[PDB]
Amino acid sequence: QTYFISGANRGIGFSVVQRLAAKSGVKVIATARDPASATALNELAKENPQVKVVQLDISDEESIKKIAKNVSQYTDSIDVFVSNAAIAKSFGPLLNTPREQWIEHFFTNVLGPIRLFQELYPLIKKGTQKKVFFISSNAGSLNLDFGLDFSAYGQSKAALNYSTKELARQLKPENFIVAAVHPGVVTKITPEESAAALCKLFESLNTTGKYLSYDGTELPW
Amino acid sequence: MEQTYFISGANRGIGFSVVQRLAAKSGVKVIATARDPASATALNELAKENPQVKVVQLDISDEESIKKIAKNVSQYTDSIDVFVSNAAIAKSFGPLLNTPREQWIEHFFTNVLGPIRLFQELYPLIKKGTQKKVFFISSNAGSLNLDFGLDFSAYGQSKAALNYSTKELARQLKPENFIVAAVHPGVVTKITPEESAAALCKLFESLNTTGKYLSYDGTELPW
Ligand SMILES: NC(=O)c1ccc[n+]([C@@H]2O[C@H](COP(=O)([O-])OP(=O)(O)OC[C@H]3O[C@@H](n4cnc5c(N)ncnc54)[C@H](OP(=O)(O)O)[C@@H]3O)[C@@H](O)[C@H]2O)c1
Ligand SMILES: NC(=O)c1ccc[n+]([C@@H]2O[C@H](COP(=O)([O-])OP(=O)(O)OC[C@H]3O[C@@H](n4cnc5c(N)ncnc54)[C@H](OP(=O)(O)O)[C@@H]3O)[C@@H](O)[C@H]2O)c1
Repeated sequence: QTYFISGANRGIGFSVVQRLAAKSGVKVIATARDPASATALNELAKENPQVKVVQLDISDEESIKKIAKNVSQYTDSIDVFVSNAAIAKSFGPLLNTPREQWIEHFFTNVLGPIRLFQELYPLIKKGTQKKVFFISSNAGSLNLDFGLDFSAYGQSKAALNYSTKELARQLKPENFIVAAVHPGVVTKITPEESAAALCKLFESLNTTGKYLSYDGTELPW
Repeated sequence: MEQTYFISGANRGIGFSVVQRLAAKSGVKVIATARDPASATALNELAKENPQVKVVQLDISDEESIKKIAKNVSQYTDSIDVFVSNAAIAKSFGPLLNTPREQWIEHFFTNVLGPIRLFQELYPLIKKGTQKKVFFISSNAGSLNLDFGLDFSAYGQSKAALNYSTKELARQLKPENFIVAAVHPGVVTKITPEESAAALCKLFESLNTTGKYLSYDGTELPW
């Protein structure tokens, strides 16, 4: 089984790769914007050479345009795709959210993952599990009220949630498993706990179209 | 008792029919926008016969047009009672894998950021008026909880994104006694733009509560 994780240099992403590397016969394609500076990740892959460290900046169309070749070097197929790399920089009122915050969350948090998936679909198609995971947020629900505004961040997660739902429909007749997943907040949980829950969720999940919290319970779109 | 309405995209479709419906009411000034007024024949003829109809250039895809809308609307009115973000595109349907980069971008810029920026620019005029009504023309296709079997690609994504932000805005501006709504105007079983316009103008006048996702008939849609 070949897993792919965007944004593995730190946070939940690093914690997922670290758990995958422990598991028998898991090859992990793990990305960073700057793999040369990804001290902890590189260290992981030297210690566990089944972990391959590829360059990806999801905000950069020219970086996304190489991801298939870069991943093609290490695998003929992806079993489980995880769009984890994402930003979360702007919150609060719309009147107080400038143009740039909106644009950046769009390109990085919505277009990024759609292009990433578009590029890597041929490699996912050739694989066995045909599992596609977009790491969303519960803040992306149209039907949850946190007593908070999420500005471009929330909008971005809602937009990707919309397209995830659509993708789940479109790829059902190819036995694909597409899910949006809230990894928790890191009541706060450790990267290690988030990772553990997600790895369990990645192997267990058998139906497509779901919007799941890390614990495996459903969220309202 | 004089009310100013603002409609983005009034040169054709639902936009024109709304301006036309409004022009018939007495004590209603209408700020009607067109990307290219020079060639807005029907809308210019409406304004020529109806001096209460003011035509103004707006491209919601163009930050340079948005920077100008406040000062330019301000030549024609001191306030906006009812804001209607009607101008949109619908140029992307079908599967995610067949939707090229450019259709995602264009739908974001025109259908999400355009209206946000337009509202930002026009908020102070709307703060200054009586009705404080803020309508975003959405689609039932933007619902995260309706299934029509069809793919709406970047169009639907753009309507969901604006929906999410519309709902947050209804929260933010409840303390300033704003009425904020996303409205599905119908599919134009089809209705005509004139029926859509008659039902929308009824809704604009009657809606007395914020934070709704509505169809043209005043029934609620799930987010
Ligand atoms: N934070 C939460 O608790 C929470 C809650 C709900 C959902 N989520 C989702 O879970 C994901 C993982 O969160 P995290 O907490 O691990 O985030 P993080 O550590 O704060 O940073 C996000 C990760 O993505 C990478 N990244 C950022 N921009 C990138 C770009 N343009 N191209 C490629 N990679 C980029 C980052 O690398 P750099 O180090 O280079 O920035 C980092 O690995 C989030 O991105 C978010 O959407 C998180
Ligand atoms: N038609 C339907 O069945 C339907 C269904 C659901 C929702 N809606 C929504 O209802 C609203 C009205 O649509 P419609 O049916 O009247 O369709 P339409 O004919 O496409 O309406 C477009 C209007 O918006 C203007 N516009 C387009 N792009 C613009 C831009 N970049 N800047 C400024 N103005 C621009 C158009 O002007 P130009 O002449 O310059 O293009 C035109 O006046 C739209 O927001 C649409 O999304 C319509």
